[PDB]
Amino acid sequence: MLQPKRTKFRKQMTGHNRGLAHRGSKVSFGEYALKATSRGRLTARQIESARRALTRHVKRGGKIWIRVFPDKPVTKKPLEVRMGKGKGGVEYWVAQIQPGKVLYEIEGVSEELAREAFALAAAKLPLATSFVKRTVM
Amino acid sequence: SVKKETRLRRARKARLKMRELETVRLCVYRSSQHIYAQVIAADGGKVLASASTLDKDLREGATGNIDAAKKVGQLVAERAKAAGVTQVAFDRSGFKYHGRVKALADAAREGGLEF
Amino acid sequence: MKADIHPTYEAIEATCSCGNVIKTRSTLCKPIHLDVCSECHPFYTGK
Amino acid sequence: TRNGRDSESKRLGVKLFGGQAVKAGNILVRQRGTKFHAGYGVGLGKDHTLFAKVDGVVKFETKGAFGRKYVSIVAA
Amino acid sequence: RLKEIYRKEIAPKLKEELQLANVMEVPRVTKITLNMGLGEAVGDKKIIENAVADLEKITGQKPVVTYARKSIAGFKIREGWPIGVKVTLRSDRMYEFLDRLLSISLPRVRDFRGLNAKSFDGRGNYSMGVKEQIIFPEIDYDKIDALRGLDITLTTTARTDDEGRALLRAFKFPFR
Amino acid sequence: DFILNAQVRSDLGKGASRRLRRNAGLVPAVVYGGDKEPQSVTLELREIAKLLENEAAFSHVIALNVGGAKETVLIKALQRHPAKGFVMHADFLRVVADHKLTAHVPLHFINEEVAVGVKQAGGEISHTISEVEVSCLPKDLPEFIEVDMAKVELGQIVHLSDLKAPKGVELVQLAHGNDLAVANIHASRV
RNA sequence: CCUAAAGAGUAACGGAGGAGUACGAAGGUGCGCUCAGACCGGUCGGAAAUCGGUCGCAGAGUAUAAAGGCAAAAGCGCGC
RNA sequence: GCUUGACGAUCAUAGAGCGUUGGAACCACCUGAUCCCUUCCCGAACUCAGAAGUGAAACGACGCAUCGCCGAUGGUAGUGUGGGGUCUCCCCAUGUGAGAGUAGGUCAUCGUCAAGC
Ligand SMILES: [Mg+2]
Ligand SMILES: [Mg+2]
Ligand SMILES: [Mg+2]
Ligand SMILES: [Mg+2]
Ligand SMILES: [Mg+2]
Ligand SMILES: [Mg+2]
Ligand SMILES: [Mg+2]
Ligand SMILES: [Mg+2]
Ligand SMILES: [Mg+2]
Ligand SMILES: [Mg+2]
Ligand SMILES: [Mg+2]
Ligand SMILES: [Mg+2]
Ligand SMILES: [Mg+2]
Ligand SMILES: [Mg+2]
Ligand SMILES: [Mg+2]
Ligand SMILES: [Mg+2]
Ligand SMILES: [Mg+2]
Ligand SMILES: [Mg+2]
Ligand SMILES: [Mg+2]
Ligand SMILES: [Zn+2]
Repeated sequence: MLQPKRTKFRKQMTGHNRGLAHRGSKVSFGEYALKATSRGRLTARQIESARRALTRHVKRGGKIWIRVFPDKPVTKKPLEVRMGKGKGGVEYWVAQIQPGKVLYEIEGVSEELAREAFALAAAKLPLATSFVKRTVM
Repeated sequence: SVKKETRLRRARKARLKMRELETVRLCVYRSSQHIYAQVIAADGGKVLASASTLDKDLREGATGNIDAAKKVGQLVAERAKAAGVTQVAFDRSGFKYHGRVKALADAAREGGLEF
Repeated sequence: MKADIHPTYEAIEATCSCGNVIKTRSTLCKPIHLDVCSECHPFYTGK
Repeated sequence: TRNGRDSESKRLGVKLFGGQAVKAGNILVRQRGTKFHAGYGVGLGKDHTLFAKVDGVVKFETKGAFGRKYVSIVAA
Repeated sequence: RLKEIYRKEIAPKLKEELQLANVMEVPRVTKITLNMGLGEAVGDKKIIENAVADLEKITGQKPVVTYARKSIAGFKIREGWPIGVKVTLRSDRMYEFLDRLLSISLPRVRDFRGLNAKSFDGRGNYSMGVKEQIIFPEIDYDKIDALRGLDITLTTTARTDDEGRALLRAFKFPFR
Repeated sequence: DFILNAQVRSDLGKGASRRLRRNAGLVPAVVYGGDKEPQSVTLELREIAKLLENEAAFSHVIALNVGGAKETVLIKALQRHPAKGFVMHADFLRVVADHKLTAHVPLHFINEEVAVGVKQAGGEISHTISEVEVSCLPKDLPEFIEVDMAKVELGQIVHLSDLKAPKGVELVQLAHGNDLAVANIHASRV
């Protein structure tokens, strides 16, 4: 479960998630990547659970990159608690995801073996995903 | 050099006050051989009157001591009058007001113009 | 140099037992007799 | 909750903009520190307030070294 | 004195030993500063004037006390506390001190075959160390407090330490 | 064959460009370089995308037929939709016989199965960069820089300075005092 | 200080910190000077004291929170 | 018309780095501390009296884009007004329009006065 070692502030506002990803949308390191097509946010329990499913399938050589870091704290107000009286305590960490963002990368394996490995990871994530290779530009 | 760049910073406070007030400025410059004096009009753009030990009546050889500055200081006062200037400010340009520059100023006071 | 805050500083003389005299102005106020100098030191000559 | 505090707002900012007619003694900019520096015909208060010493027009020019911003008064 | 010795023959010989072209670029020695860092006297304050009183005799010039630039409690000091004294010697005073150092006191300290020639910084300045002050004259052995470690520094207009060593090869420095 | 057909574009802006992609199936483009003013053109989407699956698309010179005129250009930059990936805008750099030009050239790794660090010590290859920035006259622009890793011991690092470029080709990054690693051999992950 | 939507203003048992003093010099003026830090050499201290040199330009400082300022330094020293 | 010095306009397209180069005059270094003045010590700095030396350093001039700094066109993001949708978000008509990146540029341009050439 990824989270920052320390933060300047404990809490954050909900904010909004708009636009597309013109930054972080290319295959920078590996040769095949899993891209995001819908927007949403990954909760650092899905990111871990999709990494376990991906490396277990290959389990022979290869290298794997994670390109998403969950660094936005979210809170929940405990049960049977009225409205108000402060802001709730931090529960888990999430990463904001925009269409076009690259999530995982891999190399050192076959082109086909990458497809079964990313299909196992894509089933644990709450958004639509796509498979892309690396182009010169 | 460090010596010259430190002095040019010593001269900034007085030169930036004479512009806020917008007054005529009498600027003195000293070197190891000669001493100079200028009258700067109102904002730095123009020079009205000037004198130094380089003119063809002080080229004699004792051009770098106290009594060489006295002749220059009272010489610019004569030339200042022809320009119809009076009530100027003195600008030591960062040099200490003690020696040659003080003799050049003290001649200008008796030379006719008032600070 | 300031005035009246430093020790008196004077020419004096120095003599070494090796038959050596060197002029050196200092603050002894009294000539002194030496025993070893650069003319007679072992590790200045090669011992 | 251990947070509910704030302070009254001080109403700082540019009072007269560029091209406007000023009278002597008018207050031009209210500041903390010197975000605008005093130019021609402009004085500085003891809390970094820019006021007018002459009459004319607000200028709002940036010039010189250090890349400062100057408020001055020019003839109307 | 050594001042005459320098400009009469040291300069012309050193001009050719380095293939120098201009007489202005020949290396020269500018100032000598000694100091002595008194880690003690934090709880005494009484040896400071003893340390001061010692150092006019050695140099013929009044020293001045230096204070702590910072607190740092590991050494149990506070900012603005007297930590050491220093002197600066220039022109004729340093030359006569230099003669008084080469052979009045240096040969007779206790020991040593010489001085190391690797004690040069990158810009041709040499600094050495003195364990016991009593190596100097005008401080007799029967009226002193605990022995204290004076320090010596040389500042030269030498661009690098190669010719700075050559200059200190003149003045006949005992280099090993 | 590296041929493109383009027509002169007169209507500019966001509203006019969004119409080209939506209705006509075209793509806006720019032709700058040489000593001439930039010219705005448009070209078919299915034709620019057909040229882009050649390996040496960006490392080879193209003859862009604009209307009835012809000229020699090279793909400089390329804009793509972040999610869908199709090309949205492309700009060409004109080619002059006496003028240096920079380009991105892919790397071919050869005889990997012959690598010493793999058969003997059981290592693994990891390409770090698959392209380089070059600077050469257009007469000797290479299609690909061939990097050889037959004689690479386990744990060896291959830098820019270790490979060979053709006649009159510079590696740019190497010239700027920064020779970043190309590939390596490392022990298996686990 | 943020919320606060690039003039001002703007709420919640919204998110974060401080105050209920200090100073006869820590005020005025004239004159003078630049920091933190890194590295090299140097007697005991030694990663870090005092010293010399090079680099650096504000990463220092500002009686006291944070924001906005600071070369005519608003920072540091001395005389009156 | 050129060189030097002083004062300004303008604050990197004007800066940094590298190389060459100037001493007849100016400038700097320079010689000395009697005298004016000075150092919480010291003629280092400040000051004074000068004329044997040297352009070594500093400074000025002339070169190079290596770093820095400027920087299009085109496209993209955002956005006021009116209208839509599958409405946590986007699309259409109209007006507006960056930031970053690319082609490329830059080793400045002026005014007054004084001595010379
Ligand atoms: Mg909310
Ligand atoms: Mg972004
Ligand atoms: Mg001042
Ligand atoms: Mg609150
Ligand atoms: Mg609060
Ligand atoms: Mg409020
Ligand atoms: Mg006031
Ligand atoms: Mg529109
Ligand atoms: Mg508003
Ligand atoms: Mg507001
Ligand atoms: Mg209300
Ligand atoms: Mg409280
Ligand atoms: Mg204060
Ligand atoms: Mg130090
Ligand atoms: Mg200043
Ligand atoms: Mg001198
Ligand atoms: Mg545009
Ligand atoms: Mg636009
Ligand atoms: Mg732009
Ligand atoms: Zn002897």
